[PDB]
Amino acid sequence: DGYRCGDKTAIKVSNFAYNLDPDSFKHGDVTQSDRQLVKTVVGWAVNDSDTPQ
Amino acid sequence: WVIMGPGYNGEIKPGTASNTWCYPTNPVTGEIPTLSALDIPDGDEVDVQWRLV
Repeated sequence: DGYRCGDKTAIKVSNFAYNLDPDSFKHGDVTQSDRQLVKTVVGWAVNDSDTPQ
Repeated sequence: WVIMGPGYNGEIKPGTASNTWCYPTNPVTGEIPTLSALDIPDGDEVDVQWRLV
């Protein structure tokens, strides 16, 4: 019953998404990967018969 | 048919009453009547404006 009863207001939502970055975040437990070599170097240090260290 | 007022949300329903709406079934002057005329004397354009005003 009532004036214009029926077709009453309704709720609508749009643009409903947001990739917000509020700065605070957590660091869980970590794990270490396998060690591997990068550039390396070898060599010789040599003097002579009479060349004090 | 019977016209209901504001208290009934303005609806019009079948039935009879005792307050009948009627209409004189005669054509009426549905326009603004004959625009007789206006005699303005000759003069400079702005002088004419003054006389009208």
